Amino acid sequence: KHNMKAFLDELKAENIKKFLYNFTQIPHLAGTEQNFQLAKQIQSQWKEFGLDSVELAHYDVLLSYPNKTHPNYISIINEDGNEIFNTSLFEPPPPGYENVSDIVPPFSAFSPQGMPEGDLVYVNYARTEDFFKLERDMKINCSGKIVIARYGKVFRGNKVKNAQLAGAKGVILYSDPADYFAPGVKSYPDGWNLPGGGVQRGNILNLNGAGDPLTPGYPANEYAYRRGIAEAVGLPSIPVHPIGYYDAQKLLEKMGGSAPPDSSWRGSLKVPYNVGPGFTGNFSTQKVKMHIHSTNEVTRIYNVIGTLRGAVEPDRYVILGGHRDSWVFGGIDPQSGAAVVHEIVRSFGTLKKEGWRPRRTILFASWDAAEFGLLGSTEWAEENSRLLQERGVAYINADSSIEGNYTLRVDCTPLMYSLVHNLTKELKSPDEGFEGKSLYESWTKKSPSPEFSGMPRISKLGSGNDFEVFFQRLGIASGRARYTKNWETNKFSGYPLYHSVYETYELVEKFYDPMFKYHLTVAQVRGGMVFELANSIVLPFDCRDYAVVLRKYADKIYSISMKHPQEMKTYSVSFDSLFSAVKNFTEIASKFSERLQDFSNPIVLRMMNDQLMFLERAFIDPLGLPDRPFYRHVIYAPSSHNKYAGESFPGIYDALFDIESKVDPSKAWGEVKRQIYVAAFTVQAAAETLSEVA
Amino acid sequence: KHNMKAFLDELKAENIKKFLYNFTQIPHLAGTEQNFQLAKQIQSQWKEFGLDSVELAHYDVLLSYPNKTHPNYISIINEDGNEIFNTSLFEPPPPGYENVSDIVPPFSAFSPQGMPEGDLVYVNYARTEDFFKLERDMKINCSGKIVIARYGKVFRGNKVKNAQLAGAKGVILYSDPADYFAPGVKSYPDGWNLPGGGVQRGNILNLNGAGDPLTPGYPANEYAYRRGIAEAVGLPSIPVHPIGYYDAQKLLEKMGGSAPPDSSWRGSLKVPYNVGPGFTGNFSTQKVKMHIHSTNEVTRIYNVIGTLRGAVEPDRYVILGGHRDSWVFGGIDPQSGAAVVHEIVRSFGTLKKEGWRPRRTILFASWDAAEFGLLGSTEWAEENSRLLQERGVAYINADSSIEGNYTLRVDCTPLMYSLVHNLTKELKSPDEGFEGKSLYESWTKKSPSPEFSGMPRISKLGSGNDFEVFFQRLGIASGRARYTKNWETNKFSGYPLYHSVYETYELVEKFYDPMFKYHLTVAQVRGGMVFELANSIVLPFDCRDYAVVLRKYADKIYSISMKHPQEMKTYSVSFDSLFSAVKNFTEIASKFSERLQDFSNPIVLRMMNDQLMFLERAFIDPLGLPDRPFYRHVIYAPSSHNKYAGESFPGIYDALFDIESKVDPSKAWGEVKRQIYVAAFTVQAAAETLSEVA
Ligand SMILES: *[C@@H]1O[C@H](CO)[C@@H](O[C@@H]2O[C@H](CO)[C@@H](O[C@@H]3O[C@H](CO)[C@@H](O)[C@H](O[C@H]4O[C@H](CO)[C@@H](O)[C@H](O)[C@@H]4O)[C@@H]3O)[C@H](O)[C@H]2NC(C)=O)[C@H](O)[C@H]1NC(C)=O
Ligand SMILES: *[C@@H]1O[C@H](CO)[C@@H](O[C@@H]2O[C@H](CO)[C@@H](O[C@@H]3O[C@H](CO)[C@@H](O)[C@H](O[C@H]4O[C@H](CO)[C@@H](O)[C@H](O)[C@@H]4O)[C@@H]3O)[C@H](O)[C@H]2NC(C)=O)[C@H](O)[C@H]1NC(C)=O
Ligand SMILES: *[C@@H]1O[C@H](CO)[C@@H](O[C@@H]2O[C@H](CO)[C@@H](O)[C@H](O)[C@H]2NC(C)=O)[C@H](O)[C@H]1NC(C)=O
Ligand SMILES: *[C@@H]1O[C@H](CO)[C@@H](O[C@@H]2O[C@H](CO)[C@@H](O)[C@H](O)[C@H]2NC(C)=O)[C@H](O)[C@H]1NC(C)=O
Ligand SMILES: *[C@@H]1O[C@H](CO)[C@@H](O[C@@H]2O[C@H](CO)[C@@H](O)[C@H](O)[C@H]2NC(C)=O)[C@H](O)[C@H]1NC(C)=O
Ligand SMILES: *[C@@H]1O[C@H](CO)[C@@H](O[C@@H]2O[C@H](CO)[C@@H](O)[C@H](O)[C@H]2NC(C)=O)[C@H](O)[C@H]1NC(C)=O
Ligand SMILES: *[C@@H]1O[C@H](CO)[C@@H](O[C@@H]2O[C@H](CO)[C@@H](O)[C@H](O)[C@H]2NC(C)=O)[C@H](O)[C@H]1NC(C)=O
Ligand SMILES: *[C@@H]1O[C@H](CO)[C@@H](O[C@@H]2O[C@H](CO)[C@@H](O)[C@H](O)[C@H]2NC(C)=O)[C@H](O)[C@H]1NC(C)=O
Ligand SMILES: *[C@@H]1O[C@H](CO)[C@@H](O)[C@H](O)[C@H]1NC(C)=O
Ligand SMILES: *[C@@H]1O[C@H](CO)[C@@H](O)[C@H](O)[C@H]1NC(C)=O
Ligand SMILES: *[C@@H]1O[C@H](CO)[C@@H](O)[C@H](O)[C@H]1NC(C)=O
Ligand SMILES: *[C@@H]1O[C@H](CO)[C@@H](O)[C@H](O)[C@H]1NC(C)=O
Ligand SMILES: *[C@@H]1O[C@H](CO)[C@@H](O)[C@H](O)[C@H]1NC(C)=O
Ligand SMILES: *[C@@H]1O[C@H](CO)[C@@H](O)[C@H](O)[C@H]1NC(C)=O
Ligand SMILES: [Ca+2]
Ligand SMILES: [Ca+2]
Ligand SMILES: [Cl-]
Ligand SMILES: [Cl-]
Ligand SMILES: [Zn+2]
Ligand SMILES: [Zn+2]
Ligand SMILES: [Zn+2]
Ligand SMILES: [Zn+2]
Repeated sequence: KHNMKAFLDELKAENIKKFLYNFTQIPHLAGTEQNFQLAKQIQSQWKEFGLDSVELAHYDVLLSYPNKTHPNYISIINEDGNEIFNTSLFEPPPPGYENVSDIVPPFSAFSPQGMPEGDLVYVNYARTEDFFKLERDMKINCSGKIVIARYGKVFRGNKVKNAQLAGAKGVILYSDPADYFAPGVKSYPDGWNLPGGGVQRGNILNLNGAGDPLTPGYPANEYAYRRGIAEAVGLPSIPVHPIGYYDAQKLLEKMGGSAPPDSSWRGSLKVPYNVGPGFTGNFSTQKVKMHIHSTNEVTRIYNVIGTLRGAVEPDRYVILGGHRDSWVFGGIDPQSGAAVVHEIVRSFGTLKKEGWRPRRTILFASWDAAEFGLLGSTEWAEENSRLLQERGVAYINADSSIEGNYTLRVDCTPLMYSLVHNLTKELKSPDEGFEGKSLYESWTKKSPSPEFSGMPRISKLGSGNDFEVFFQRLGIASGRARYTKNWETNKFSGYPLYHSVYETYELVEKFYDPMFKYHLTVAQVRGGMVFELANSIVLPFDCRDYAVVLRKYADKIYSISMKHPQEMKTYSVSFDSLFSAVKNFTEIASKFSERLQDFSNPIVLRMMNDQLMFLERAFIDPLGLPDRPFYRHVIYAPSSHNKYAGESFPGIYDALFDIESKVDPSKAWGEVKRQIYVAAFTVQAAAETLSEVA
Repeated sequence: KHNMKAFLDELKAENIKKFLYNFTQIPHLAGTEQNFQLAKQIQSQWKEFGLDSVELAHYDVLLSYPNKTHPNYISIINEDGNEIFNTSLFEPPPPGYENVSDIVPPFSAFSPQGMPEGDLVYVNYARTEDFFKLERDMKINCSGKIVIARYGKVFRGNKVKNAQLAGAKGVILYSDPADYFAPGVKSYPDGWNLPGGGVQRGNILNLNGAGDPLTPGYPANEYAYRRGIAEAVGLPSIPVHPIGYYDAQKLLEKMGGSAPPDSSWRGSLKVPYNVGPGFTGNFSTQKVKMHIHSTNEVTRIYNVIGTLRGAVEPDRYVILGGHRDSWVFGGIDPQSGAAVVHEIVRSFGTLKKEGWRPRRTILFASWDAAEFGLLGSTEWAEENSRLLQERGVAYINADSSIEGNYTLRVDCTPLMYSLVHNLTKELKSPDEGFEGKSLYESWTKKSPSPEFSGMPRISKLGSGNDFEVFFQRLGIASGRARYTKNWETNKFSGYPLYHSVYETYELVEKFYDPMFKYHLTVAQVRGGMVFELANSIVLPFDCRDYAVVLRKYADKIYSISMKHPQEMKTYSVSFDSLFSAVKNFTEIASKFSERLQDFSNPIVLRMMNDQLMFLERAFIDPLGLPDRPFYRHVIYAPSSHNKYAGESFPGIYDALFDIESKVDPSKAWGEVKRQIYVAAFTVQAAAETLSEVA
């Protein structure tokens, strides 16, 4: 038979290993010739594997690169203006590379140019609450200071936005061993820890879903009209540069002014972690000076788009997508995902060559420029938004398949919870100690649900990856899965060698997944999801699972508001409409489920499949969230404080955030009430899409 | 058989006459008890006629009413402050009414309160070009003046916006006999002309599609959060009041200052039509003083919504809608349309009682508060936007069935051109001299297409009626048809007794349509359209007709730009992308049509029916047009200078309008190029929805 088992058994760990090696021998930086060549290779292989068509979709978007003849670096500068200490111009290459060319040196993509000098202030993780503590509790003023922040906890672009609004004139990001050196394991090449010369690259934009900074709303095609740089979306206004912890030690060791307010501000280096401003007495006249010369430039990028046409519903699309561009070799990010996608295409293509076709169309995508702000997926979605909105069933993401070797991680819409639970019950656990047990069993034991006994944890989708445009802009049911670590407090910090030159094929083969069994497990989960979505007669979504979580989020947002009972009294702030809506959604979703179970009629079926497909769509508000027009889902948006994290009822959440500090409480609470109304209405409207149609 | 002929033959002129009489005995002003009672009556009758369900959908929206104990009026005031002339407090009621209560006196709905006094300036029709002529050519300044304008040519809200931006402190609107008294016919009650005491009511908002001024984007339901009055959408900032031509004569007769610039500024009254400012020498110290005391108030309105469930595709909606509220008796506006809808429901219900059901669901609507800014249709569409966007096939409007007795008038999307031509070829002409000939034949002879021999004229949809939210906001194929006059230059001015107390059942039965044959003809056209849309196996849309008009509009907008060849050279303004897109649309639409003709497969059919249904949808831009977020169709929007008129390529049109006057030509031409890009992209994207799906 040609069934899911046939598809799944065809997948091989050894093939994933071979493709990973193949994709990680040279850098594949977005906008470079090396990455165009890999695009053309993937296009050629996907054709050979059997897909019906495979095309390149290209766009010309704003990218950012260091100046090769004018290196970025940071100095401590004495009173005479002599640079007495300079940060590194590059990371020491790992063994056997040392002669690889075109390794981009560490930089913060999209930093403007500048040479600011000033006194340092240390701002911990540069989170919203870190700046609150500095400004409000310690009365330290960052205006005209250079801030130095440790990576971790939140997306780096949020750090830079927060530094900017505090009045900083520059930001230095660094990797502290507290967050990037796991106790008892050795530095690369002899283990998976970050060495002191290692540095994490990454962009520092605040695009809020816009895609290419110059063309928000529309694809960056050949005739595109572009904003001027001063009106571009999301660009930082102050210079920014990342360094490793050997260099950070030299900048922090001399710091004076106030002590750290408490131990949550202290990293692992042998320094006081004083907040500053400036250095201790003997060095008080020394300053820090940044030298940033990177340039932004419009550059062509290439997505590879493969189609496997559906036999019965060719106008319904199930999309498996992940990016191809990397900062350097991309041994984990993204090639551990891209290799998994390659093997999934190969397995589907094997079935196709034997005469099989899935019920619905499957689209496979190799996105470009994800590292520069999800630009490739976003421009493509902007180009095809009408097709996706009326035909998009689901999007499964496929960035890195591993970030640890402990257990499964799934983040997805509630509509896919039942699909995930069911599929994982049918897959074998790859974990030591769980041989002959299901993946569901190992996952649930290692990552228990906080809410339910005998269930695994599944997180909300945030952002920082290519499902953002499909889920938060277009309202297409989306999910992602990978193997992960057991380091709760580091969830959003990245694995130690994240976006460093040390992220190589050897890292994976030696330390993370020698037998490629975790990669295989993830290929089974992602591929199994795609298979069921593209083949099940009734779409494998359960609207009742959304009803359950909506009630959880409504309790949560009500609890936040109830921290302010006097104001809720004064301004008559009622959550009654939102709970009413959630109750109705629960009642209607229950009845719809009964009909779906109780209904030979392909019209009723497809009518019902359309109701299932358009349910995620119904949570979209065409007016968007306040000042973030591309985050249109009313239930989920990326946290305004941390792009990686999802926030539920974001419009109400942001209206309540720090409300006790607002100067006009009447206005602020009026906006809370407005967002309650919008949320209650959207939940009720979504519920009504599940009612009988006439 | 139960076919279109059965449906059409069941329609009777005599029934339309009886319903019209029934709907026009008392006023049915929005928000009044009389109009709620008629809603409940229609709900009851539609149930009796056979519909599956009939419900009231109610909303609480901002309405506007005179103060009953503090009448609105205008004075000429002498130097002492004595009011030596007062305009009327009411229109002389027509014969047999004179004891009807609750006739709302003439007023401009949504006028703010005020008692401004000043000198008059006469501004012709208060069009954009009239103000250009005054300010630019005659150097007359309206700042702090009261402007007096004649009704006609453009929507009254555009007049008031234009007066406001000219700095007027008040606006007086009046009906000139030149525009509202046809030569050789008598005044009401002895003919269909406007008497000197008659006055045209109407709202003066500039909502640009927003619906209820207090809740843009969301339905005005029970828990709605409302803007404060100062942030409401579309409200005028200066007092406004309408008068008849006996009163206008008294205000204009004393006018001094400059002569009219030319004869296009002269109406038919026996006055000089001097522009002012102020009165001639002897009266120079007299002023004009307005007294406006109307109030805005949130008031419940009721839509009646009837459903006839589809037998095969119940989740596809074909909507026939028209409003029920009137300014006074509504003998033409809207009851001549509402009576036609009532008889259509009765005829469909007759077929249903004999066991028939249409293929798709038909929804019938009796909208409320249309006179106060299309509020009932818009709030309902805001509430149901997700259902309409994913299921809406078409909307056929049904306001007044007559505005003359000369020939047919149709305004619709290009997708319905072929449907209209075909249906009209099968219907009998009601016209004298065309007995035994088709409606197509009489219509084409009396209203020839400007472009094509042997074809009738069909206009673009503008606005000023309840299809606005469905077409320009949601992108649902829409159309309208009625019998019309032969008075080209008056097309947007209204028939003489428009929105006056004289618009009665007697007006229609005696002067417009004694035999109710034109009403019957219109019931056949509107009902026949609904029938074909709800019953044809393949939706009766022809995408090739859109290709033809797109090329016409692209030539037109290019010709406008080419008035500025030096600037197109300087700023490299190319229309090449737009023509390319139109060429591609033409090519793809031709191939799609071949497949639609060449394709027993209900999936392919419905796939193809979805491509047809979503084609109008594809012209929607979710970001809207500049500063008009609710006008989202990129091909058509209501003219920024006249809400009644449709404009094609509106975003490019407005970017080019008066561009020679802009202070920064680089910026202005940059915005023209931006709008070219948006248009080319949207046309290409729409074309791509007709490509093979995979
Ligand atoms: C969840 O679904 C339920 C339906 O099962 C839905 O119930 C609806 O609630 C609204 C608002 O509560 C009801 O609205 C009432 O409608 C009646 C006419 O049917 C009106 O007379 C009422 O207005 C009077 O009372 C108001 C409240 O005191 C006054 O403010 C007002 O001035 C009037 O005096 C009121 O409009 C509606 O009838 C029911 N519909 C039903 C039962 O079918 C509920 O709204 C859904 N939740 C959400 C968030 O949508
Ligand atoms: C109407 O449909 C046609 C398809 O039938 C579609 O044609 C496409 O036009 C674009 C833009 O003209 C072509 O884009 C080119 O793509 C090639 C690779 O395929 C690139 O190498 C080209 O870039 C070079 O040349 C440019 C122009 O001089 C330079 O600006 C650039 O820097 C590069 O040097 C260019 O991107 C595209 O290939 C075709 N696609 C086809 C033929 O299938 C057309 O765009 C449609 N119209 C609209 C308005 O969409
Ligand atoms: C990655 O694998 C690809 C595909 O096998 C290799 O590309 C092929 O290489 C051979 C030898 O040069 C050529 O003859 C083929 O035409 C190439 N096929 C393509 C591009 O489709 C490539 O060599 C491998 N790269 C590495 C670093 O191992
Ligand atoms: C840090 O780098 C700077 C820049 O290369 C060094 O300063 C330069 O040194 C050369 C040779 O002495 C001078 O001629 C340049 O004019 C200096 N450029 C400057 C100050 O911008 C500096 O010596 C380096 N510092 C250390 C500790 O190595
Ligand atoms: C996950 O599997 C469960 C158990 O098989 C599925 O639930 C069953 O579905 C069938 C078909 O509708 C029903 O007859 C059973 O009563 C259901 N059992 C339950 C709810 O306990 C469930 O549908 C699957 N989820 C998917 C496919 O998304
Ligand atoms: C318009 O027609 C309606 C429906 O025939 C009339 O309302 C009915 O009137 C009779 C007499 O009062 C009642 O017994 C019915 O219950 C009413 N039916 C309804 C409201 O559904 C109404 O009288 C007519 N109005 C005018 C002015 O002729
Ligand atoms: C126009 O109407 C105004 C208001 O009714 C009239 O002026 C009023 O006349 C009465 C009786 O003489 C006075 O007591 C009021 O105080 C006046 N009110 C004002 C000036 O606001 C005026 O007489 C009317 N003019 C004409 C020509 O009939
Ligand atoms: C209007 O009627 C014309 C003439 O009948 C229809 O065009 C014909 O459609 C049939 C079925 O596709 C074709 O076989 C003929 O070749 C067409 N004749 C032509 C184009 O001259 C047309 O489809 C009708 N329009 C509708 C129903 O919207
Ligand atoms: C790189 O270095 C210097 C900076 O002035 C100069 O040679 C060249 O313009 C730079 N390249 C850029 C800005 O892309
Ligand atoms: C922070 O410092 C700068 C000093 O130039 C000043 O302009 C700003 O107002 C200060 N803010 C506070 C709250 O002290
Ligand atoms: C893999 O798992 C083992 C066993 O828990 C652990 O000691 C090792 O550090 C893990 N490797 C990585 C990279 O997490
Ligand atoms: C109507 O007339 C007067 C205006 O002051 C007053 O009796 C009453 O408040 C008014 N009604 C309103 C404003 O609705
Ligand atoms: C129009 O008149 C007013 C007089 O108060 C003045 O403020 C305004 O600037 C004038 N504009 C022109 C163009 O004369
Ligand atoms: C109806 O038609 C006749 C004949 O052309 C015309 O004289 C009459 O004025 C028309 N009535 C109306 C109200 O247009
Ligand atoms: Ca873009
Ligand atoms: Ca509203
Ligand atoms: Cl992922
Ligand atoms: Cl109409
Ligand atoms: Zn990645
Ligand atoms: Zn990355
Ligand atoms: Zn009307
Ligand atoms: Zn009207």
